[PDB]
Amino acid sequence: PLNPKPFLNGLTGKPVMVKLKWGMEYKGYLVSVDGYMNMQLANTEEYIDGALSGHLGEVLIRCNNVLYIRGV
Amino acid sequence: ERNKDIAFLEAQIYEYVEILGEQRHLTHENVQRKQARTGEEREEEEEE
Amino acid sequence: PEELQKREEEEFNTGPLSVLTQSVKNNTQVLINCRNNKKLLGRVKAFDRHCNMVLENVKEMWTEVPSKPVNKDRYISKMFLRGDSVIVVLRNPLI
Amino acid sequence: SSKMLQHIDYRMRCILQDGRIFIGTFKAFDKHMNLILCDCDEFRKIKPKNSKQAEREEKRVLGLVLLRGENLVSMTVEGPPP
Amino acid sequence: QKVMVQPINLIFRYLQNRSRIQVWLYEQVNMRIEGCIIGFDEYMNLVLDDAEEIHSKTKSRKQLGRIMLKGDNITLLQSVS
Amino acid sequence: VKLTAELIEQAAQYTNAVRDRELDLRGYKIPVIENLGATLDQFDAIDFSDNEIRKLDGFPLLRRLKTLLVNNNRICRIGEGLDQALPCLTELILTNNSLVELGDLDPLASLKSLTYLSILRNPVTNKKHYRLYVIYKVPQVRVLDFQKVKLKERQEAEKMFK
Amino acid sequence: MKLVRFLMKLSHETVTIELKNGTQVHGTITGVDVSMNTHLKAVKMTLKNREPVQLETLSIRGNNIRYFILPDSLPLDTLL
Amino acid sequence: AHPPELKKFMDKKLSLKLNGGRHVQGILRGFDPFMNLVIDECVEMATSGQQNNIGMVVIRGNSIIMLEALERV
Amino acid sequence: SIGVPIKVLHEAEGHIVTCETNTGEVYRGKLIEAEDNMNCQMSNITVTYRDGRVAQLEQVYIRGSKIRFLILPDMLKNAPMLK
RNA sequence: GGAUUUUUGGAGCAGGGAGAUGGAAUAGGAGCUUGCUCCGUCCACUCCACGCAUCGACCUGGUAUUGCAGUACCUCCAGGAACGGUGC
Repeated sequence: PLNPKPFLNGLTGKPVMVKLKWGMEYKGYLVSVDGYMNMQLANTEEYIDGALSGHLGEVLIRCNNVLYIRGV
Repeated sequence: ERNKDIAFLEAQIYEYVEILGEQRHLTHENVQRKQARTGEEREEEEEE
Repeated sequence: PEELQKREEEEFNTGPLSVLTQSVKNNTQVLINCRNNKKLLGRVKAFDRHCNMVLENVKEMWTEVPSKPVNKDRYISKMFLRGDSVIVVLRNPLI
Repeated sequence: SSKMLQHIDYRMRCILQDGRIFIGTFKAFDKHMNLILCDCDEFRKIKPKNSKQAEREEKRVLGLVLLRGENLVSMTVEGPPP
Repeated sequence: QKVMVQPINLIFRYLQNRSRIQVWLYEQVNMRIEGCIIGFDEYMNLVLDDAEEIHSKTKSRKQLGRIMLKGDNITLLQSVS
Repeated sequence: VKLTAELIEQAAQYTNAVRDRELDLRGYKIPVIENLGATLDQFDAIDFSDNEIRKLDGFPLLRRLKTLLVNNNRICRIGEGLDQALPCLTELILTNNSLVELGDLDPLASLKSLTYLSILRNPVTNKKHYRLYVIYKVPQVRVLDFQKVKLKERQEAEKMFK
Repeated sequence: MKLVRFLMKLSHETVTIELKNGTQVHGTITGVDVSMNTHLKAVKMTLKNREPVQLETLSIRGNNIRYFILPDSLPLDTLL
Repeated sequence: AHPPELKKFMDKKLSLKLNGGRHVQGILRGFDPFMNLVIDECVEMATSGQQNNIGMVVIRGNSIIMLEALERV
Repeated sequence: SIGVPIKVLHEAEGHIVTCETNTGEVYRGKLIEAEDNMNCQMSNITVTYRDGRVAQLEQVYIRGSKIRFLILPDMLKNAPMLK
């Protein structure tokens, strides 16, 4: 068993890839996830269509946009 | 032929701003007074 | 009450909305993606749990097809913004 | 204040999220902004699909309408209580 | 007088068997994300092990690994095995 | 008594039997129609039974209207500029009036969206080659005097007055 | 702190609310409540790709608004 | 937080209508206050005529539009 | 509490109502039971299926979050809740 | 009192291809008016793939029902398809 809040608490600091619901991808080190799962990522490259497209760096992603977040 | 209306306009904006030179000074003073305010002082002036 | 007010300030200092906290700390602009694809470059005056925002000096840029689509932008001076329309808040924007 | 109670029993036009228009006698509402509209008529905008076809508005008569509040965008008044 | 299979029981059965679960998506008929459920929580947010998107149009499967698919995207939880 | 907005604001405003928005103006002895734009385009059918309207004119721009009911009035002449103000009409109910000549029906060809007409109890019905002249004049009408048009009527409407 | 309380201390202020269905409603606020529903009067309402209609009053639901355009003559530090 | 009144539809063959036009049929086996359903003998039927038996599924409630009782309930 | 509209909806049960779902399908049938969250169960449903296909279903259960609106019977226009 | 049925939204965007086809009265740029040439915005017709299939409303002709009720809608056959939405 590994619930999403322990998974995200063990996921902090690691380079994670958040795919939004709308095709947007974000590769960055996960800094902080609250209980409402607003995610905060650092050194984030925004990847669209699997292609490195922008360097946004520090970023806050609101919760209701996240399709999934995975490790990479 | 082409830039006529803009050139006439550049003269009219000049002559009208000279005629309104007192009002232009009053706006500039009001902007400086509005800029320097606290929160409450700005809200009270916006009530007047 | 008061313990919730200390709790919310420490949570906004250490949690995900820290960057919004940072945007009200040293007064730097954030780049906010909206659900209608409008980017917002502007300082934040205040925020809350929902990421509702009160914003100053906002430049809203967006892309409009008439061909090639153009980057038509507008300057909204001061504004309020509902928080559910916010997609992505990035603290330091490049340009 | 309870502002929507001032707008009660008027002939009111209510705009739905998909673009519909509900003109009805606004009888009742609640916390979620559900509406009860008596004698309500819906209005759909119709896309023209041609260069020379006009854009028309198709009106359906409905009657007593319960409008769920998540559909509602904005309400305006059309007329006094009939 | 009837006893009910509440859905947390069946998602926990998916957890216990470690079965590979195909997850449909809300308002996304093309993509279905399948993976081994390690765990899940209250709002049906799931974590998945060796998850992969399956686009039904392209018929291609893109591997992801251990993801946290947020719960509001889920339409259906289907067991492939 | 002349018609104003006052008799509009007090009159019965409701949903009719055919489920449109209705304003009733029965029994007012109105001789001239004016100042109708205070209905604010919320109506599809307006009744005018028992009024002394000499001519159907004075009609302002109301877009949503689909029926005019001019039952039992004194229409001897007709207005001509009606289609510019009532663009989406479907029924015109001109029963029990004093239309006498064929050319008096001539302004009715200007309404493009017109579908139903009733000109009953009128002297213009009395003359020969009447209904074919209405069809040949106003082709868009599908129901004339509660009789559906037929292709033999279209053919003998096209044949005459060539 | 909640910013809906900031919005509720706005009355007879001429704002321009952009709704979620691409609508632009320019009018003066007569009332906002705790659920962000805004009641405006003297409304110039423009739907998406349509002509600006005008309404005497409007009552927008709270979730359907996307953002505001507040007046420039607003001291917000006193409003917070 | 009141549970739905699906005690009629329990252990009866349903015909769900999920969002995106998706259509599944099966015996309703359980539900929660969120109207997440548990479907036994669940057969997914796509826009193509062929129908995939997917067995035992959990449907999130916010994707359900409608459910038809294919039995009398 | 419970609002006046959901009280009107509860009054409408037992009568023939017409739901429109969020997908535009029109479900007209006898409202067997309604719920506080506008979950409606209807019998004798005649569904329109958004392209005109009127079929007849029996015993549907419509989720209330998908209901666009509910055309109630007009004979409830004199209900004392509407007053 | 932002985590599935109402209020902090899953919304945004674009209408298949071709043809020495046709038009921008007053509104494109460049070759620095006018005439000509080129290129990133529509409508009408024609061709391929009347974009496709579905049902509802609707028009012509023939045809059946003469029946006392509180209604999604109501006979059938054939042609045409101006309209609506569904899936590709």
